[PDB]
Amino acid sequence: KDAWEIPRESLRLEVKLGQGCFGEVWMGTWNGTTRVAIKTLPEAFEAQVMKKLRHEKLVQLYAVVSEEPIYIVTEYMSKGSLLDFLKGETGKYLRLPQLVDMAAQIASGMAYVERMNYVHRDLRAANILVGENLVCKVADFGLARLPIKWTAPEAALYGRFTIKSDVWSFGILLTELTTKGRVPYPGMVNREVLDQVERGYRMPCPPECPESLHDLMCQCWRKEPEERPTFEYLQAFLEDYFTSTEPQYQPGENL
Ligand SMILES: *CCC(=O)Nc1ccccc1Nc1nc(Nc2ccc(N3CCN(C)CC3)cc2)ncc1Cl
Repeated sequence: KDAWEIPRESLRLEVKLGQGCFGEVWMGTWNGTTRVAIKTLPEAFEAQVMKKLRHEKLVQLYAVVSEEPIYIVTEYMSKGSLLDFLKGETGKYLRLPQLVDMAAQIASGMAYVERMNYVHRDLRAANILVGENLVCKVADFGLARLPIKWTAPEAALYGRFTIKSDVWSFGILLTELTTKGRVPYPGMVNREVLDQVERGYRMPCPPECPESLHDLMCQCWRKEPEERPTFEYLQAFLEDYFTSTEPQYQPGENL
């Protein structure tokens, strides 16, 4: 028994939020009044890894109920999933400054994972939560260690899950941001994606996306994992994007 363990009565679930990210999540309340999210259900069912990692851009774990039914108590994000937010009614108004700023926050969370010597293994818009003030935080650490279309080929084929394979997933995530949440590799099935990517195919520049931002994607998609950039580099590049890289960016129809 550790400090994370809490009794089951201390939780007071309220309204259902939906499923996804290894299943059911409820909006509820903790000690009296404390709005939290409760993910309910294999006892391998995400908690042991969130205990060591704490960062402003990672969804923070609050407490765990280790017995069946196993609960996972984390902070509450008001806007929900990033993929839903991009596809939802609010996402249509997002422009490149907001999308790049959201990518910078995600890279900041993964930069913490990077220097902690961890791997996420399932980084994508569906596993990123949005809160107030367009705050984005990384979630989904059920697979975290020390979705073929989002997975680096050396990880999907051989299990070589490194922080550099997360960098590959980040490049795919950039296409989700610049297309308002569209599925990558449109019109391609998983086995076709794996075939063409191994042979060197990469997604083209999304419409209205600047070439400089697409070059960052291709860098994340290099065949050699060691040649992929670090999240420390990705964070600094995206935070300084509209001053150092695209100082003459002009708004368009969608970006
Ligand atoms: C691993 C990432 C993840 O858990 N994603 C996820 C997906 C579906 C439901 C819950 C959930 N987890 C969390 N959600 C919140 N807050 C929140 C979720 C969903 C919504 N709405 C979805 C339905 N409507 C279409 C739009 C809004 C709102 C708020 N907070 C924390 C977690 Cl862990």
